[PDB]
Amino acid sequence: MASMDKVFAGYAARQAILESTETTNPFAKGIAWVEGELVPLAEARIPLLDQGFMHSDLTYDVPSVWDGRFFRLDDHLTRLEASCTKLRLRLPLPRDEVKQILVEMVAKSGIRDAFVELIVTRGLKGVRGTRPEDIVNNLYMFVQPYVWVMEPDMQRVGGSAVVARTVRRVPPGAIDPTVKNLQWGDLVRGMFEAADRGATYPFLTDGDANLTEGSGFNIVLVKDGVLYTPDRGVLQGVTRKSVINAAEAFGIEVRVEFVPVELAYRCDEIFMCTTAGGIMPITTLDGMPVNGGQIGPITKKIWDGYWAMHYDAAYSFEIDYN
Amino acid sequence: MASMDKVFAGYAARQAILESTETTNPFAKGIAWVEGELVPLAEARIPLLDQGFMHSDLTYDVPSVWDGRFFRLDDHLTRLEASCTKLRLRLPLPRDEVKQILVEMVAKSGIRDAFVELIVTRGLKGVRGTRPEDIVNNLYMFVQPYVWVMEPDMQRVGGSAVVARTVRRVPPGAIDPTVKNLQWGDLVRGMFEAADRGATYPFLTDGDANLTEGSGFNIVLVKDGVLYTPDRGVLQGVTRKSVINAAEAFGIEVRVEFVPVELAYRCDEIFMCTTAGGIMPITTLDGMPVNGGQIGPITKKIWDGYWAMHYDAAYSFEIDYN
Ligand SMILES: Cc1ncc(COP(=O)(O)O)c(C=O)c1O
Ligand SMILES: Cc1ncc(COP(=O)(O)O)c(C=O)c1O
Repeated sequence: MASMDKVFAGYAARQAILESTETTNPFAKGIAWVEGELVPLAEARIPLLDQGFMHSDLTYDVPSVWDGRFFRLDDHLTRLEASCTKLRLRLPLPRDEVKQILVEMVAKSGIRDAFVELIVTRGLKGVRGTRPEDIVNNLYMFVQPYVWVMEPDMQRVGGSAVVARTVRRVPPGAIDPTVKNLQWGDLVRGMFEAADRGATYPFLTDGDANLTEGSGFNIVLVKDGVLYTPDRGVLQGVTRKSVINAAEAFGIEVRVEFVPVELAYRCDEIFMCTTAGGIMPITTLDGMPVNGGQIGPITKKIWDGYWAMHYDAAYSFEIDYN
Repeated sequence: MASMDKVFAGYAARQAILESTETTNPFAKGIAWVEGELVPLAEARIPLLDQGFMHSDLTYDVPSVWDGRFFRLDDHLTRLEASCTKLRLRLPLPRDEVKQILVEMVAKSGIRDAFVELIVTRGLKGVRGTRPEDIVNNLYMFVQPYVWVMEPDMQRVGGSAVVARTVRRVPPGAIDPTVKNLQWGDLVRGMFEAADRGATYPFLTDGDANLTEGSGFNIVLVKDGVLYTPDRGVLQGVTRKSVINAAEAFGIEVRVEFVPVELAYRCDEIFMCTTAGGIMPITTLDGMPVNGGQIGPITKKIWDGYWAMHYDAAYSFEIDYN
């Protein structure tokens, strides 16, 4: 309320000052690490033959900086190592070293509110016809201005979603959704359907009449004081994990379990959650209002708890910009 | 077969001559087209912010050159265009132009036995939060020495497969498999499974007890004089099409339909088919001989028919290397 005004006014203020440095500082529009080299993001180039491109044989993770403060970086670094493990990849540098390069990269950019991406690929030699010991994994890392999956102004009113019906989410026994990946075939078909049906956001089923996740976000339904989020079929979001921390402190029950589609049509409130946007209310579903079409009271306490946590020492730390 | 001798000895002869040119000709190991430029393949670099990298937002296709003759290039071009249409991409150049460039690229490398790849991506601006008319699709093309999914000498004995049980193929209502794509998370999982179980080649199910395809190839079963190949849930291969043309010429019935997993344990012969290898016999399945472990008579007739077609003007044209 006054909390949204404080978050978005501070952002816009910080953005004006970062825009001013675009003249003097060539990393102010983003910075990339490639084969040990720092370059502007618009000029970064990867080998054609990298298997991240050739066969999307990669995982990634995406921490964030708000107001000069890394949010939950170590959760994102732990998830990345665990993602690596499951695809028989290994992070090419020590994690302590990766964390320091990240802090360096944020600081030379001068970006106070940032999207940060780490990519670990199979490398220049592919799986099909190579002995596993000859395989050298490659790292890429980049910082860019914070990205909004829902713009701050649509967050005040709420977006429109559809439950997708031309597409369903890739099932875990084909590709494990707990391994962050860029195989977005289903998600792109869903974004197109959403647009075709006069909406923005797709909600994908598992094909078995339950909900999973959308094109870059988790889903959370609210119903008689209780939050419900799918357990299975979905990426275990660090924004979803924050939702859960905030709820446990406000004494609100969170249920991570199978969530049937039908529950989305008789819930009190709906919101989406991601690092690239935060807490993102849905007020219209399949062309119809969500329980009056207003942004719900619990959605709003979750919203405020989440941004408060960006200033809490347990979840964040201050970067030194020189 | 003197036919296998013919083909693999002609290959080896032309290879020895291509390898000689490697110190005079910097395109002899591969050539790539990037933003209008021709460059050695090992030096080809693509923008990191390409959505082909960022979210595998792409289709591709892979025609062949054998003994200086393009093999069914017009079929692969018509399929690339069908593929682009279904993803709402557009081939960034006319197809007549793309054809001349490819021919120039093969003639400059001096490669007679070539793997040729075309990749159409979404471009530098992602689908999410960009107006459709501002999206500018990118092309990458490259030529390299012929790739063998199964080596010549293993084609003389046959290879080992497993019906996969840790992974199943991405279903068509998540990603359309008629759309050639590089989202190989399921296929890579399969290559690991197969290897962990002392085999080379994975056969993926649909999760509904039918066969689909494997990590870079279609599957074809022979049973009492009849070929059986899956219709649904697979790429519609140009090799498979050739197999089919050769079967009808020889009076052999081909059934393109649902093929149950059971049929693979009670058939007379098995073979895989792809542009990168040709006709590839399987003689051990789940660690047991297939119908006695010998390469079978219809596999052999199909093998020869397929390489005959490379010198037939209905299916191929001679390049001028100049
Ligand atoms: C498919 C998908 N699901 C869920 C999420 C939520 O992830 P997190 O809360 O860790 O940012 C993302 C992140 O962008 C995503 O891409
Ligand atoms: C998954 C998959 N199926 C089938 C094929 C066979 O395609 P084609 O016969 O046109 O090469 C390929 C080609 O590499 C493939 O990747």
